[PDB]
Amino acid sequence: GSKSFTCDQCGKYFSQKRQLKSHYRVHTGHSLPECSHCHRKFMDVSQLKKHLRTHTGEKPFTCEICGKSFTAKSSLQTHIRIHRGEKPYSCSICGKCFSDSSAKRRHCILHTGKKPFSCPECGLQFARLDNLKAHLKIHSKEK
DNA sequence: ACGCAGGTCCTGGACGAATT
DNA sequence: TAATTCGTCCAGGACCTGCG
Ligand SMILES: [Zn+2]
Ligand SMILES: [Zn+2]
Ligand SMILES: [Zn+2]
Ligand SMILES: [Zn+2]
Ligand SMILES: [Zn+2]
Repeated sequence: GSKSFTCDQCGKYFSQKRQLKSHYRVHTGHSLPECSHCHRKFMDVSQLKKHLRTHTGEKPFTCEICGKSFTAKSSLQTHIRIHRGEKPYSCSICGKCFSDSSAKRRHCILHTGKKPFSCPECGLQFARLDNLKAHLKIHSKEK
């Protein structure tokens, strides 16, 4: 089971050169599954079929409680926790709990105090990019 | 006023599982 | 078994919203 072919990008081992070339597509994108609409590339054909719904607006995962539909089954699973009051994600620092995992991750950054987004007009610094974008509307409306 | 931050759901890379 | 395809988790983000 010796493997002598290595990828110079991630270091993974392969027994045949043909296996290394097939893997190397993950770094170059060459010959990866390509969407016929936008020509962006994905790691396998299943991820491509998933992305295909972004062009059709199909939402095949419907909540049986409220009737709303979602593009991904994981999104429906996260949404169902709202109905059930299930908040398994908690900030270890202050104890605030969330049903949404990204809401928890986003909140925990506030304990660091980092504000890496600075308004190019007035210099006001924000912890989040979406709040900086909304702040810049104030300058556009001022003009 | 508007800065703050939580609510919500879309997007796709990661990676083991299932299928071919 | 190896290659391919699938299911799923997860990270990141956009848009929305009311509070102080
Ligand atoms: Zn590699
Ligand atoms: Zn596309
Ligand atoms: Zn619902
Ligand atoms: Zn906290
Ligand atoms: Zn500004």
